[PDB]
Amino acid sequence: ETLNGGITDMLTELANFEKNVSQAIHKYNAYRKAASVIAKYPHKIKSGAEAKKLPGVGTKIAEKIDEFLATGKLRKLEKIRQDDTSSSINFLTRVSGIGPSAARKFVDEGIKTLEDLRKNEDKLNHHQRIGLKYFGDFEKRIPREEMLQMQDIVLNEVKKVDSEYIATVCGSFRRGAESSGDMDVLLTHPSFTSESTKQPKLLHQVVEQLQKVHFITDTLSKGETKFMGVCQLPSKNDEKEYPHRRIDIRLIPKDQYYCGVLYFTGSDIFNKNMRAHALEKGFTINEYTIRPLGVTGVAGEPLPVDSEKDIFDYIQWKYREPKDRSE
DNA sequence: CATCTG
DNA sequence: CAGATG
Ligand code: NA
Ligand code: NA
Repeated sequence: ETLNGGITDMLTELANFEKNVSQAIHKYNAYRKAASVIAKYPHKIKSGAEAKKLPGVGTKIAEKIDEFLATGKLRKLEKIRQDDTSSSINFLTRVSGIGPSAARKFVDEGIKTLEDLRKNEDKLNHHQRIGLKYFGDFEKRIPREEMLQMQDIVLNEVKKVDSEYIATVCGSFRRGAESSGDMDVLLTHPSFTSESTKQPKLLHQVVEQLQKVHFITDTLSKGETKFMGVCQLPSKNDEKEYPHRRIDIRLIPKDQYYCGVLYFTGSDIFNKNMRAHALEKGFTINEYTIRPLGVTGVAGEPLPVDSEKDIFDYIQWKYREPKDRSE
């Protein structure tokens, strides 16, 4: 957590560059397990050889460690941090919908900046467009102060279109968290389930409404159960208008709402721990269900959920308020 | 994993 | 359809 700090840190710094600049998924994958292991390691690694002794730790890495422990730097790391080429890739990518794969092709055509982008707006798809349009707006985090106002609005709407809908704004929001990164509502409906053969309107009907009132300003992608777009709070009495923000909407069969809802509320940690224990309790869990675990190795058959309560209970536990689902 | 491009 | 993004 701090005794192998730099090691795992330069490790990760490399892994990144493998995957992002080079297409080097293998190496990327390499740099990664090591950074994980020296990470879980208890000693203050003092040498490459000490290190090498570890699974994951080969020789290439062991060498970089020696050089690093030897000098405050690493050259390869120093060379990469300059390379206008390697830089551009970390940049472009920042753009919504510009992945690495893309980041390359652009840079090669020589699209290196926002300016470059704008100039060639023609070559980017719709997604990358919105993405470039709201680049600032998208980096800013969301205040819970706006978070509430947002949720207020969405919640009123859905109810409006159908009393039978169920929505929830998961995430950090859900945990307290003074600020979010983007919004995600989890949708459901009595009339939506595992077996029930669809109801698409179910998603679109609400989407529609969102725009009717003009909250949702653009669509990133819409499908039959998942929606990805842009939104905005109305600007009061003209002088102060809100930044454009990211939002996601998604359909769930009323039969797996809770698990999703649980799951999606996080944190990741509260998840595994819940998960690990649920294993003891002779259970199994994922984003969708809870299954009575068999002995013969594994077993299934979905247990019933009516609130995040039912699940907790299943595994015999303390029902947590979202606030305390940290870890 | 679900949507999108093409 | 493969491949990419989130
Ligand atoms: Na991106
Ligand atoms: Na292939």
